[PDB]
Amino acid sequence: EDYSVTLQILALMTMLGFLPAMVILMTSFTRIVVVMSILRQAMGLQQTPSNQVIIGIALFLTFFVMSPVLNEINDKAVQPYLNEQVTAREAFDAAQAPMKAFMLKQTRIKDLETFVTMSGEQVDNPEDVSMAVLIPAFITSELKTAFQIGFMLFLPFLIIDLVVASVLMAMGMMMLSPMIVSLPFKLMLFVLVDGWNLILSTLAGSFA
Amino acid sequence: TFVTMSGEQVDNPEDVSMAVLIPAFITSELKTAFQIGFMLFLPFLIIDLVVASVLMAMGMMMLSPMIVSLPFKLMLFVLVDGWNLILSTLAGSFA
Amino acid sequence: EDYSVTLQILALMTMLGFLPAMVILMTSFTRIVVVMSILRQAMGLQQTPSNQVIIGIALFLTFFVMSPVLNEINDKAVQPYLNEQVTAREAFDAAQAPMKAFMLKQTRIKDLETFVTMSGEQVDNPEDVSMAVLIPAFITSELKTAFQIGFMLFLPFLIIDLVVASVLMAMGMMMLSPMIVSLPFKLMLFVLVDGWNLILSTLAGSFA
Amino acid sequence: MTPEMFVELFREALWMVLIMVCAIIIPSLLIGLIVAIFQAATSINEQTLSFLPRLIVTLLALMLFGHWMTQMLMEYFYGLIERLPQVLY
Amino acid sequence: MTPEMFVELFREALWMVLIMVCAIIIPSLLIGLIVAIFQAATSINEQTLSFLPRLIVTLLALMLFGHWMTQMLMEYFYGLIERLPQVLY
Amino acid sequence: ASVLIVGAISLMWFGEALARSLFSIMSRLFDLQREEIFDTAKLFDIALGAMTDLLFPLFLVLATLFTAAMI
Amino acid sequence: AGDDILLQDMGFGVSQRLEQERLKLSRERQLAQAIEEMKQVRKARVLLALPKHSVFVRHNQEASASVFLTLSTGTNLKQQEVDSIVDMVASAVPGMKTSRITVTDQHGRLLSSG
Amino acid sequence: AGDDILLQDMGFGVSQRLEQERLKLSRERQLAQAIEEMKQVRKARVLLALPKHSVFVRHNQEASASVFLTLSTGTNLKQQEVDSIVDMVASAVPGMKTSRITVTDQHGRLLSSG
Amino acid sequence: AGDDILLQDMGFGVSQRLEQERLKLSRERQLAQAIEEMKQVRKARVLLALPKHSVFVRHNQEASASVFLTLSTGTNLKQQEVDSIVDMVASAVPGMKTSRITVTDQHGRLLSSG
Amino acid sequence: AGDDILLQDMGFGVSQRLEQERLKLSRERQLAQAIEEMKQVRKARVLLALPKHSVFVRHNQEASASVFLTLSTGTNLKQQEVDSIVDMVASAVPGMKTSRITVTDQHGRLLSSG
Amino acid sequence: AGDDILLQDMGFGVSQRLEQERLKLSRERQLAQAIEEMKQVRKARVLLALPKEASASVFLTLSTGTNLKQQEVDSIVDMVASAVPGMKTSRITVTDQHGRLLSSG
Amino acid sequence: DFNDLLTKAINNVNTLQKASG
Amino acid sequence: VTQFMIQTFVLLGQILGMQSSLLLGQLFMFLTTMFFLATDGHLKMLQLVVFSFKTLPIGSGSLNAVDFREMAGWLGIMFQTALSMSLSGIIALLTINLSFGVMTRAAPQLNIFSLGFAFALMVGLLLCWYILAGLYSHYEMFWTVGEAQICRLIRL
Repeated sequence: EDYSVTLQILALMTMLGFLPAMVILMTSFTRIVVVMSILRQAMGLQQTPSNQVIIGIALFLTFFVMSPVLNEINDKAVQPYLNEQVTAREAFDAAQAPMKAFMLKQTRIKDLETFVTMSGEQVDNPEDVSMAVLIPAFITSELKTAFQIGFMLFLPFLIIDLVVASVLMAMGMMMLSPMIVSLPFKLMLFVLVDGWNLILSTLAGSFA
Repeated sequence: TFVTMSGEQVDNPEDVSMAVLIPAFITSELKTAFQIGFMLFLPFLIIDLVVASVLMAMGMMMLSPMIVSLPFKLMLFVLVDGWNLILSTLAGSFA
Repeated sequence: EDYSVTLQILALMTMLGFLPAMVILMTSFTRIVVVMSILRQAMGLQQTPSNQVIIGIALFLTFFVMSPVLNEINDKAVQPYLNEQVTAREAFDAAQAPMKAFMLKQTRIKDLETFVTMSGEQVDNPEDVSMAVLIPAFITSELKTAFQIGFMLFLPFLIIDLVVASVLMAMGMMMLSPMIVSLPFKLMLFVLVDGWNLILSTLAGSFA
Repeated sequence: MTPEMFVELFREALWMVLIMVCAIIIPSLLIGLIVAIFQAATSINEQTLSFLPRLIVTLLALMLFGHWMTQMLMEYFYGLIERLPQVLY
Repeated sequence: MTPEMFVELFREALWMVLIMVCAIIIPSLLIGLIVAIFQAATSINEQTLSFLPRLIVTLLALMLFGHWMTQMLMEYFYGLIERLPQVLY
Repeated sequence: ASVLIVGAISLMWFGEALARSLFSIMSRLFDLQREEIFDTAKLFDIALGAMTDLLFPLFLVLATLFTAAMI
Repeated sequence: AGDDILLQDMGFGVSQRLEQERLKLSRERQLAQAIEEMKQVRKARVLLALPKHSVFVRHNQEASASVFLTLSTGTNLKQQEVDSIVDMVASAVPGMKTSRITVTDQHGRLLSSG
Repeated sequence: AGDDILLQDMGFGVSQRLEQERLKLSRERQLAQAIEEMKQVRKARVLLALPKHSVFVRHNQEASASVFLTLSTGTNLKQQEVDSIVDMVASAVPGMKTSRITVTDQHGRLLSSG
Repeated sequence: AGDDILLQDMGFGVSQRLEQERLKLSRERQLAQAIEEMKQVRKARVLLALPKHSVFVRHNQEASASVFLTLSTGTNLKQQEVDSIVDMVASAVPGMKTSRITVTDQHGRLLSSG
Repeated sequence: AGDDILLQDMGFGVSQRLEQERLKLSRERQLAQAIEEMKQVRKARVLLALPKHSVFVRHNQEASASVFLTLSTGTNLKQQEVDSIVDMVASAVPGMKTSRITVTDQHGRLLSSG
Repeated sequence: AGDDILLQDMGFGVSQRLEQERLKLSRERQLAQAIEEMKQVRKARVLLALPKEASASVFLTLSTGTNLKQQEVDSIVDMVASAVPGMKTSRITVTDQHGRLLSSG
Repeated sequence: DFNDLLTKAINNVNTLQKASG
Repeated sequence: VTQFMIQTFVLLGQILGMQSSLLLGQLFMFLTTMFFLATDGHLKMLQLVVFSFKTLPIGSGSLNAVDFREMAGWLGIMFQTALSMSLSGIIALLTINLSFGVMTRAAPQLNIFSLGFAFALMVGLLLCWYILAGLYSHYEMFWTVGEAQICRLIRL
């Protein structure tokens, strides 16, 4: 007794309503956005890359890295559903399973431990936990992981900033602001290292 | 505060009206939130003060401490596992 | 086979809703704004040019450099469609192609390779790659190219500032901030060389 | 909270920075004093000379006390967390 | 990551910045002493003549070590990327 | 007092040449071709070239400051 | 004479961890000192096993103790004596319900299970 | 006498890992000292393995120990003796239930598996 | 005798991975010590392989060990002796269930599969 | 005397690649030292091949080892001896399933597939 | 004796690519040294092709006489293939001083 | 695949509109 | 075009404020808005757009590529016009600060720092008083340049 067609449409329209929530919480969008935010503030440029471009890059990146799970949903939950092979209730479960598996690969056991105790449910295996518990654990792990990557990328720009300030202080020109002179070198290092292609490749490879 | 403002005769707190409890409850929550926020603000403030004084000791009075302090502020929140410590305390603050 | 009048209208309104995205992700708007962001940052002025005029000049600059491609879309796609020479499906493809060609002229081979492997698809010719994968490669190349131009624009202003600081220190006045003295010199040298006209030539002509 | 509890927290925060800042600057302070005496002994006054020794010593001090500063900060953050239930009531 | 990984990363940058700045300020420091002993020999108390020799030698150091410094930082940027999977492991 | 005067005197004649030096650096670094922008090595070469071409006029002016300072 | 550690002033270089270990050591020393006050007991040493605890945690360790003592030349401890030992040991230290004490002797006879 | 490590001051620059290792070593030393008070035991060496205690079973690690002993010239440990040894070791250290303690001897006869 | 590394102080030259290695080495050394006091074993040498046991929810690598023994001048170890060896080694090191130990001898006869 | 590399301070500035290489070298040295104690073998040379794993990319390579054994003037290794050799070399190094070990000697006869 | 590359300390002058090449060179030298201990072979030279598919090329100068049977070359190629990460045993070229091929690629 | 899902949906709507008209 | 003129005066205000060791753009922005209203600038723009209907018909006609490039080149117009208005004042700001620096350079104990901040800002405000005294003539020349550009767009 699968859900009637009227209820099936009502469920799907509700999922489209929560589409921003699914992208910003259940996907890779948050980690990429935060790492780009740290990198932008690491250099002297405040909002030169602009917010729309940063989100635009992240949206394409989060679509590419989640193409495997997106295809797995299609090949196991959409095509059998359209071919009249699985109950609509079964198809919904078949779509949710790869999404849960992907979120578990990028989560930390400490995050699961605190939220499982917070929910107060007696579950032992770290695979049959509810989405209500998994999603906050996943987004917490993504924020912490983004900070680690953000600190990693920040260090070389801190090195340049300290060197420029030290060299200027060596000549006794303490009045000269190190930030104005430091910025072209920060652009210099990031461009001869091929930073933009490098960071997006690492962010793509990070989700594994 | 709100019982005297509402002008009602209340003998015990456990039987106050709902209309006199909601403004009082949200008032206490805001005050309690500020106290917890001050606790978390201090460790990052100490890092900012430490790095600002170290830069000033070496004679560079034009380098902004905020840029230098930011990587260490993030790291302190990481190796302490902040996103698990803070949320657990907030959940545990209602018990 | 061809889309009905009702459906074609729906597609037209949809592209108008996404019009800001097409400007800042497919056209030359991103490179111009980033380069102009460096120019404002290089000089001592922080917000003095203001954000409004920079975007407005960038929009007019884009319409100037996109005029060949926009006219090519007009001739190849709009004119047969208005005269009812071709159907709506092929007219849409005839409009998409000039945009794809322009994005290929402003991208790099390395950037395309990274994203085509990232998408996990099979292709052998760059000319028939999907626009969904070309867009992230296009802007990534645009950001790297803009940083290169901005770095070159930042050098002369750094040159002027370092000279003024050295002169003041050499004269013995270790008490005066170089920024106040250097700012008129940077502005004077920006005007008597007609700097913006030179930047227009190296920015508008950089696409070709 | 009680005002006395606030001053306690304020004092231990100021004590935390004072201990941390002095452990990093005291090595630089002594080196700068040593160079100044040496310059006075040879009757020279170069302001920019006593910069390389101070910068290197300060960097060496930061490297040496890397584990100590991290341990002090992590325990201080835990201390405030564990002190929170005492305040809220 | 682990508190020890941060200290490893922190020291490496501190060692890197120390080497990056030392190669440039060492020649200027020695020239400052050479000018200082010259002014000690002639008893002239002027303090602005020494700026030019330091500035010229500083640019000479930048020209000589420009490629080596840029390569060191560029390889350092690659090195953090290479060790990024290790931290995220 | 004497050092600052001679620097101003030097800026009368050497400054005009220094203005020419700054004029050339800005003109070259602003007029870039498509080939120059897309090559990282070429950008660094011009960066070194603009750097060195600056040094010679700047050194002369500072030397004019140093020579009067001793005298 | 166990209280020396507490009244001392810990210098720099000790951490939260080392401080906790030293507090436990002080409690162990004073408990052993109080045990030695019994005539049957000649020499003793106590070990404790206390989790990190801290509020807002998901502790799954619980406390534990183990008191070892060598008695006089002869004599054998009665069940009453070991009961007194375990009760004072359990009540002195927070947690550690009385069912988690292992008491041994010089000759190896076990007197309380864990 | 194992308490030397605890009462000492760690020099600046001891990595946290090193501190945990030294705490483990201190516990090993005091356990060995307690075992050396056994009449049959002449030499004792203790090695430990700390837990993780994740609520998930598949990631839980659980604690363990391994204690070697050189006994007297003659005599062999009875069942009571080994029970006392294992109970003391188990209750001295957090976690490490009595089922994961390995006790061997100089001759090498197994006295407790894991 | 193994604890020399732990009670030593690493300089700021060391770096993360290297530290780990030295820690493992210490265990090896003390584990070797534990084997030496056996009458049958004249020399022992331990090699360990402890993977990271990574955070997140991926599967780990099931740590392993290999202990080489030079026995007495004659003698052949019994099944009880090899069982004691493997149990002590397995319980000494976290994880590494007893089925990941290879025990060999000077003569070359394999005593425990891997 | 293999572990000398670990107990050195490894200077500073050594890149990650170089550190991994030196660790593998130390591992090879101690394995060869252990194999030398075999009565049959006179000289041993051990080479390791540990890939980058890197679960973020799916092209795993798996590990391998190759041990060359210059044996005595006469005598030949039986099946048990070579199996013990491969078991030890496999279990000493993380990963490296025991089916990817190559065992050769001076005579040029191959003893284990790859 | 090939390990002297590893135990030597590289000056700051070297940068990555040179370091990787030096690691490979150390591998080649130690492989050749191991191979020499065989009775039949007097000199060996090993070259590697490791992408940043891997392959090997080992040339042998044998004794004055004698020729390697299939078994000896099998042992050699398997040892080289297993010693180096990757490089499945089907991509090794083995030759001799007289030019007769012992392993195709 | 997933990309063709949108294409199929639009074609069905176009076919339904075409048949209705 | 209208935004270009006003923001150029905002540019004039901020360059003086920046050189004054220092919101001053708002003072110029408000006054320039008064200039726009007092000179009936809004009426002229309305007259321009209705004239655009005549000479640039709705059906056939749009801005070409040359119009976009001319409008994109107004950033150089901003800096050249802003520098031209402030060149006399900015030289005055520099010479007094340089004179103050050299005159007090005899004793390095005094220095300037914050004492220089106070001196610089007082003179900078005084110079802005001079700038407002002769700003109207510069606006009239600027409006003629802008109006000519507008007529060029509408091909008048």
